[PDB]
Amino acid sequence: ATRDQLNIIVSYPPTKQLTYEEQDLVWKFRYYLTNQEKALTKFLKCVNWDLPQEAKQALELLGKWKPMDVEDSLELLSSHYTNPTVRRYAVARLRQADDEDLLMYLLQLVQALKYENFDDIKNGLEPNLEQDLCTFLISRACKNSTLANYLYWYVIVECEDQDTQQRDPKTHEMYLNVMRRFSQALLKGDKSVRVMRSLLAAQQTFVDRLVHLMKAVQRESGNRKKKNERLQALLGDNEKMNLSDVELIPLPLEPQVKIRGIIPETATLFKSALMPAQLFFKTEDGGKYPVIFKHGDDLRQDQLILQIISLMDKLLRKENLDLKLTPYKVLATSTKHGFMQFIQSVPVAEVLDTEGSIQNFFRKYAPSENGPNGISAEVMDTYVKSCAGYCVITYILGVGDRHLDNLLLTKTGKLFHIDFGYILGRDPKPLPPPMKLNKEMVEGMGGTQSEQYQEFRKQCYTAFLHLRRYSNLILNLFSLMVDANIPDIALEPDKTVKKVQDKFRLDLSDEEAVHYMQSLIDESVHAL
Ligand SMILES: [Cl-]
Ligand SMILES: [Cl-]
Ligand SMILES: [Cl-]
Ligand SMILES: [Cl-]
Ligand SMILES: [K+]
Ligand SMILES: [K+]
Ligand SMILES: [K+]
Repeated sequence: ATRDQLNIIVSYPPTKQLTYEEQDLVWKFRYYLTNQEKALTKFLKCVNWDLPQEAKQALELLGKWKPMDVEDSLELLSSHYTNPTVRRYAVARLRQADDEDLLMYLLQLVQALKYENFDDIKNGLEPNLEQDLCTFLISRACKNSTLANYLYWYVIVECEDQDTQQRDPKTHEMYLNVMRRFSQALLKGDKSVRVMRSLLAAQQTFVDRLVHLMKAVQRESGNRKKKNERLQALLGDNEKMNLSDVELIPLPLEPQVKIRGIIPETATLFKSALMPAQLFFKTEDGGKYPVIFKHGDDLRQDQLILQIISLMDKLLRKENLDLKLTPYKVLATSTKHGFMQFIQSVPVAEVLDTEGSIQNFFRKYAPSENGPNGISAEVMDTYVKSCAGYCVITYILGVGDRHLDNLLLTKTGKLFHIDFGYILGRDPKPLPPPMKLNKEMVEGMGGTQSEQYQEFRKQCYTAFLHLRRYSNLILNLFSLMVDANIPDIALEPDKTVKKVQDKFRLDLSDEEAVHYMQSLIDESVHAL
């Protein structure tokens, strides 16, 4: 009875509002819940922090409480929590995460600095619970150069944000101070952390030079061939432009990769409105890392989606489920330019135009006499899995504007999506289908009577059930994004988390969730 009503409350997603009745029920049993880590955030929610005596008692219980997971602590950094001791406790729990996990949350943690104390951040500038979020991140960045790289670029983009600057100067000034504190901590560090500062400086001037080059190509008119030759000439002039021969600097898009420079003679522009450049970076070890450099575009919505897809890919792998996804790197180097990792691939629309069908494509580049449908069993297994993975992930994220030009394919059988300009349920058309599945994908795996389609359906159920188990973490991260300058979030900041929460159907048992996902696929198929 009373015990059952608590377990329902405790198991709520982190963003659901407890009723008055629910809050006072949680309070009454506060002492009966101290060994349930998943109930601590529910308790903290129901505390009148206004009242000193109750706040005292609440902090006592926070001390005696079974410590909460790192994933749940992310909730305490959101805008709904202002008590300093609660926010310092969140940081203390975050300290238990290793750097691989921390890096996967970094984009959101940088947004959460909006919810920190701005005076503390400023006051740390030279003219257990002892660390706020800013001090924590700078401290972790000074020990890991990959963390430092992303901290720098994440904060630098929030600094240049002209909407924030005009519309919320206090928050813009905080991010300047965050960057000033970072620089200060780097200069006070040992030779290791001190050289990191100049590596960051070298990356920044390289991007400025690249930005300047893109503009130079576009100064006068010319056709694409003429513009490529301008691009190539300017890149090869290293005295002038200095982009083809640099001292092994980290690549911002992926700082583990050290770059000697851009290869001048293989750089070209894409045929599109913004004419982003395809650029091959020379690696310290003689290899090539292809990127797209975009100028005149805000990559931050793409950056968020690819960060989330990367996270979901890792969660699934943690569960021994590798769906062959393609979480390509995206890094905004400004609100107006950025990098994307280039993946060798071909749009499905071009597959249909040239080979007539996904199956024909596979039979041309990966045949197998005894393989399924004459296709390499290895390639077919890669295609079924990546279809299942992307069907579930784009459903959960409500990605829209899906067509055969932003569905991409590799000769190894990987299918993946690109261009996430429409998310969280926005779409150019009204009444879009909930499962982003089409007739070309289903024919690609042999149609709906095939063993592959069965496998695809099962991989969809598995993926959905696993990601459901991580709904708290995923909902928490999204709740740190509700004030970000990301267009599809800023449209309805107060409905964003709910939009993602609903997709998990946390109201269904696992048994029921699998039936639902089965009907989602069949109904989408029946409609195709
Ligand atoms: Cl009520
Ligand atoms: Cl009181
Ligand atoms: Cl590590
Ligand atoms: Cl704080
Ligand atoms: K990352
Ligand atoms: K660095
Ligand atoms: K990849």
